[PDB]
Amino acid sequence: GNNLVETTCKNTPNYQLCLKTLLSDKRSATGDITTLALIMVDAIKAKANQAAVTISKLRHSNPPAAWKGPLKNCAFSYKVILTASLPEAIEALTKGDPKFAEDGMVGSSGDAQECEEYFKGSKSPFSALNIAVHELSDVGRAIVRNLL
Repeated sequence: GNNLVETTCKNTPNYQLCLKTLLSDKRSATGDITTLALIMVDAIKAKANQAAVTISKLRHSNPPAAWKGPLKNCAFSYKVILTASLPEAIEALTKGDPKFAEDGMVGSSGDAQECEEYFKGSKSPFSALNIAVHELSDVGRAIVRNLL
């Protein structure tokens, strides 16, 4: 009945991405802004999990020499995102000290971009996933700022 999802999303760097992402989770029907923020973190986590297994699969197949280094570095980037950054954000949102969730979002946004950049010609074999993690993370940072 209310338009909190719409207006919260207009207050982010990517309205349509924010809108489609939040609406995909049933908690957005009645959730307050902290809940919308947790939905967004789960969306980043889903994309980050897909990126980590994608990287493992590429390394499992004996990647070409040009990708060995970037893939190992990206594997670390996603280990940090999934083990430290997103868990820190969930904990901060759940405990009511959201300013710490903003920090994890800045981190995952930067790390996803840095991973894409590790490849020559700057484009990686999973650019869509890195871009999604980056974009969803920036939407998440903006949603969190509302709670501050």
